[PDB]
Amino acid sequence: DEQEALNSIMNDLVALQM
Amino acid sequence: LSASATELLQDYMLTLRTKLSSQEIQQFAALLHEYRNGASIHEFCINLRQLYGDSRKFLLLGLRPFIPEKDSQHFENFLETIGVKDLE
Repeated sequence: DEQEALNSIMNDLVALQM
Repeated sequence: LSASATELLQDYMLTLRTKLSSQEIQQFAALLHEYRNGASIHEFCINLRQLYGDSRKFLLLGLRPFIPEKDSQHFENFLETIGVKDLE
């Protein structure tokens, strides 16, 4: 789940710019 | 997304992996997701401050380029206010 949380973080960081 | 932004993203994820505990990762993921889904920058800053306190300065500084244009000023004011740039 930690890896999923990391993926979520990266995805959200990208999404904030898009 | 530029090459430099890509590099910054990689660096940030690596720093997260290196520094944060599973709990911290979960909490940050949660609050960041809330902010991503439309929660105010104010609540984002409150949650960040509750998570890190005076610590993890690098991770706070690293978020700055990721903050949407309309919320950037609030975030800079937040960083300046809580003293991220003040070592002593």
